[PDB]
Amino acid sequence: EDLKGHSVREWVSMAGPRLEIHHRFKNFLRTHVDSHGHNVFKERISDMCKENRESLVVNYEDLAAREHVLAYFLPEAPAELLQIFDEAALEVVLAMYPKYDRITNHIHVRISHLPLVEELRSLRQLHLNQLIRTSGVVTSCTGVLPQLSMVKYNCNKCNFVLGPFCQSQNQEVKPGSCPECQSAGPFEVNMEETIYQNYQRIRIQESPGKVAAGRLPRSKDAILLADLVDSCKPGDEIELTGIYHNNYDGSLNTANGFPVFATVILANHVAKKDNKDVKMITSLSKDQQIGEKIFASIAPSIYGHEDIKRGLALALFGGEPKNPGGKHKVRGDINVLLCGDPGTAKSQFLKYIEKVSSRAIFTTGQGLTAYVQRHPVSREWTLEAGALVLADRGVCLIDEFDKMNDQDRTSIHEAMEQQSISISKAGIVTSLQARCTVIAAANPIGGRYDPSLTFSENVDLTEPIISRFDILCVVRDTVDPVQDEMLARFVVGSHVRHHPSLPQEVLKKYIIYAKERVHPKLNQMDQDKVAKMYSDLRKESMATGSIPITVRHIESMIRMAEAHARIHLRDYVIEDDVNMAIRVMLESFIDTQKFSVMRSMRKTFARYLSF
Amino acid sequence: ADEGQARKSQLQRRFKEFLRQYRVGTDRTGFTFKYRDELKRHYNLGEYWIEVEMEDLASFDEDLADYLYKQPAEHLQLLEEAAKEVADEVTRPRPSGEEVLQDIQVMLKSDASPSSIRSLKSDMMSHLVKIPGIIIAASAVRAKATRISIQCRSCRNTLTNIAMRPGLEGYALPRKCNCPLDPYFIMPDKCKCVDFQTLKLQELPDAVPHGEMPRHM
Ligand SMILES: [Zn+2]
Ligand SMILES: [Zn+2]
Repeated sequence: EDLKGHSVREWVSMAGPRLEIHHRFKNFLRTHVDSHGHNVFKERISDMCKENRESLVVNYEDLAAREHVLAYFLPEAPAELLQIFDEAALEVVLAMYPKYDRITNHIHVRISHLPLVEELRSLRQLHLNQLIRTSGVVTSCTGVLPQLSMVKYNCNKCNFVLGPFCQSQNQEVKPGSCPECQSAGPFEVNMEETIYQNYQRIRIQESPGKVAAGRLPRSKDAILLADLVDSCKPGDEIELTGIYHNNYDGSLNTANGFPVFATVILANHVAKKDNKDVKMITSLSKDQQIGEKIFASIAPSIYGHEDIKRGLALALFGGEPKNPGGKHKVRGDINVLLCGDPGTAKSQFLKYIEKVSSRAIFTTGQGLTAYVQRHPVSREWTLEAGALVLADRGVCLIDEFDKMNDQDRTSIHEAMEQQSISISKAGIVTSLQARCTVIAAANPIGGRYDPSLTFSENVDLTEPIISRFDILCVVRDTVDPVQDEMLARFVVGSHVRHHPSLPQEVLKKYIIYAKERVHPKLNQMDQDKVAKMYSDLRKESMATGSIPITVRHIESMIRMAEAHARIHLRDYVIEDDVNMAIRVMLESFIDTQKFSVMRSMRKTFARYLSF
Repeated sequence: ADEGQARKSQLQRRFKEFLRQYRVGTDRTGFTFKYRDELKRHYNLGEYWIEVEMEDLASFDEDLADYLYKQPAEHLQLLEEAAKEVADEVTRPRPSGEEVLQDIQVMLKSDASPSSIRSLKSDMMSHLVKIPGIIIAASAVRAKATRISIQCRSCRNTLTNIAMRPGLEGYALPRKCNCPLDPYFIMPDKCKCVDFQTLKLQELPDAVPHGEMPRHM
């Protein structure tokens, strides 16, 4: 019988049950097919050995299926079953790969999804020394420090090395007296035979809105050992799985006045919960008319604005960040700046682009750069990342652009035309990288945009900042009767099917694909097709109270040139999307004009450009 | 214990025959003793350092350049104690003003692919590594006692010539004078010192996994 009248901790520590368990795990490791006749732990061990990973995953449900007794012994006394399983998986691998001894000679078995997902505030004393699965954000991480694993001292009076004691993570190891000269004294470590292991400490805390309903959020410690270190960064959402181990602290006893012990989770498996084939895309891109079909895929709810849909779609995929051969460092980021009276779904345009995009971040304007911060766990005064370095390759969604402060304004402009920040702070003098595309929305002064003045008046923004934006869309309002029904019906219906009684699959994988497998080229047949427009329009604008299309608009137009290389996979400049580039670069300029000039320039060009 | 010094007196003899014998150049043109000549030309100028190259050491005797990769601590000592016995039989007789033999700081370079700070796993503890980076700080030079001598306090017994270990590790003063418990103090007049700085190395900018601030060593 594999269950007799002892304590589960001490049943498994006996020689008989130990050997029985040892042999029982091998038979499961070697012979376990999964719904197709595949020895899963034959290919999985292989894929582990083709990378030198020394970490094997054991899904718990199958262990319970093929093994009824071990999957009940496990979360009772896991400080020894997870040790026996190690020596089992070793002898398996050293049979499937008899030379693997030259790679780390030690295997750890992780365990995946115990069936007992739990909260972080409901851990009571019942769970001391029991395997546990939890969840929550991580809010700190020290550096990867090396810790003793098999220490070995040396005596100071005999030149003899003491015994190889093992280090347990509750109390400093204590060597006795030298068995060679009885020289009991202050020994020192022997850096050459001692074995070390990585080490990292993190402070996990409850998820923001998940369980912290009407109270404050609790937290816990965790200790990631050798293979696990740097599995997670401050801000990630993870789900631990680890022994919940306590240890005596002398400080808490002197604050609370009672004998009180500290607790810590010795993590055993960390699995993040976040956000991480062409043959269709070939013909789907070769439709020759993917433009219309993609425009009405973003902005899924909000009706109208197929104008600004165009610009934002241009922005999303981006353009081409070519490096000029004259050391001029032209940028390949499209920055947008919405504006319009309150109540026109600007903020929703920001929030949906938060979702559809990847590696995106978000902020309000009412933290932009790295700042000195006292770490929650480590208690050292480190430096933490801001809000323009977390979009170092993706997008930065600014909200309430007007409410920025003078320091914030003098810091935002630097990153536009240089895309690189220096920090000579109290911490240390560094110069980091920031390559992000800015998507922001300002407000009209006086509670309403009025197009008698130029746009540079109702925006309430410093003038050399608006130049750092490529597109200038102006949102407004309408009282047209036939569209009142169109918008009403839509909203009402969207309130009928949301309550407890190109889709979002093509374009996400498409912004993943089309981001990568294209590199648009630049010929020189368009080089003269545009100047014929500039020579005219410069005079046309300077004639009146306005400043014509200047070089910082030609740059935006030439950037949006490639903005369609990502949608069509075209990647070759043609006189077709130049009709589009010029069209857009004037679209974002006629609106930001005067009362009668916004229409005089229209009567000229909107009929001239042959839209 | 007794085989320790008997191995050393056989390594400090094979590290000496390397400096004394390694040549370059072919047989058609003509040869050049590479490290005797640099020892002499750096001693006579008053520099006291050579720059041994690991490929040469490997190509001469293959075992030594492996020990030097595994136990660099206790073998750099033998190398730097053979560089001092070769720089003696090359520059002597020193002319008039110097007749005490100095100490030769043997540096060493190599031509091998560099690791990175993020690849310093604890299994690389006390192994020669080779990492690139960017200097970010610099302390002010300080002293560091190398050959120190102590003295008792009450009975005034001396125990001199004690040698410190290199790196950042101190020393444990006795408490058994042979007088009160710890009767030993340092004699500031008799302690040879050498300079030492302490830099700070940041990892290259194009090797950060791009979610955070670069780490440093
Ligand atoms: Zn001893
Ligand atoms: Zn004394």
